[PDB]
Amino acid sequence: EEFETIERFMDCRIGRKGATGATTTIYAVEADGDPNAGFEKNKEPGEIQYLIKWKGWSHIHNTWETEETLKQQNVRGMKKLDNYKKKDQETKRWLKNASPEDVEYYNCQQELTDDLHKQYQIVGRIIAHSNQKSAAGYPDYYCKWQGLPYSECSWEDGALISKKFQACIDEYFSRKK
Amino acid sequence: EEFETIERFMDCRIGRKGATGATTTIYAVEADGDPNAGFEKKEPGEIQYLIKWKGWSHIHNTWETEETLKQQNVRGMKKLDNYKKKDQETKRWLKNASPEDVEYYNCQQELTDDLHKQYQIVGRIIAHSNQKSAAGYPDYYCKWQGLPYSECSWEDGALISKKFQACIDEYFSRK
Amino acid sequence: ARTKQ
Amino acid sequence: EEFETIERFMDCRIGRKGATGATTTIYAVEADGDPNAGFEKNKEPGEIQYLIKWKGWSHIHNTWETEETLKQQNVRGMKKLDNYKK
Repeated sequence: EEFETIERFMDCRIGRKGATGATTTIYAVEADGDPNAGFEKNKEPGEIQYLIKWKGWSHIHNTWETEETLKQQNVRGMKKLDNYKKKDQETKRWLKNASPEDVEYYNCQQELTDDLHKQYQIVGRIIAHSNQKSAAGYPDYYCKWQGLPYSECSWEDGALISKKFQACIDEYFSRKK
Repeated sequence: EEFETIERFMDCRIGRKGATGATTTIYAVEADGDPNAGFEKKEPGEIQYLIKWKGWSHIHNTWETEETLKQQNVRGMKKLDNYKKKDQETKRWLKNASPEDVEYYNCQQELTDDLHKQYQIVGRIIAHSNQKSAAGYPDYYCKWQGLPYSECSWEDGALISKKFQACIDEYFSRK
Repeated sequence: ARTKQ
Repeated sequence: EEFETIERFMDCRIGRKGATGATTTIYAVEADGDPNAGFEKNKEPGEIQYLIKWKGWSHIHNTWETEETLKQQNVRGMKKLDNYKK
């Protein structure tokens, strides 16, 4: 409690300046547009940003951040930024002069894992709901995440889940509430 | 020296007392037998957890008990409490889970567990060091199956060749 | 439940 | 048409205060949602609760209770409580 904690670095990119924070969650983007929309890194120019999996928040809540925003919000786990950068550099140096095949394998694997990670934000199954309900009549939902074991299930705001997973919600009640 | 620290809880089981620690890594098992082999239920049990360590690749996971953990001063104990109530939460739910929910739960845990085993498999060697083992081996930068390049790690030579020699020989193709 | 408001 | 009786203590937990009784049955939870949904100790008022298997009722009727709830309902088998507390 009392400050957020970096749990894992999921990705890295150069995007528009200021396209970080809450407005970068997949649901914020789906509901209000990607603040990094139409960013042709080609004439802009951007800044180094990192996609963060936060401690205690499901992958649906991942946000893009910079070394600066991280520091600004006094997040814990900053040491992980240093390791990530060093590992990243090591990886670059070791792939410096690498056969086309080596580059081939690398790009392939990175896509496999990139896709895998995207599934972590998709509800595979609703498992239960809350007795309490929001003022708007939404109960929270216990979600099973695609690609992750049941130990990663988490309760999620009903309104949020309904905006994209109304099907899972419907099927949940259909198998008899 | 000083201390190891818990990163993730990969699993838990009821296993032979004393069947924890270094001798429980896949390569320890593979080289000297499994301390929990033929555990019976005719013998005293013990709740054990499969730990992923910060700074070590999955190949190095070991089973541990709440006790061996605290008897080593491991960091991250707080996570143990979360995993615990989490586990009981799913055990309670399991007691009344509809048959079709149980089935789904089982198929999904199968996949999950298989994915996890891949992490201990070398998918390709990316580089090696010049320094050689006190006679014999150089270390290898390994790209693990199922995991992104950000998780590549340097591993003791020999320890890798004892199982992924093929991947090592392949690597050798500057020519 | 909490969201990134 | 008298008192209910505890046949066995099945489980124990720290849960949202008030998350006990009838709304705690497996069928109530499945129909109206779990009253203990997303609870977290020290993040809100919690209580020690015990999962109770009732005499004369299959396990689907089991309910979470507090020493206080057991007492004001006048259930028999309170000795079960004492023993469990150790």
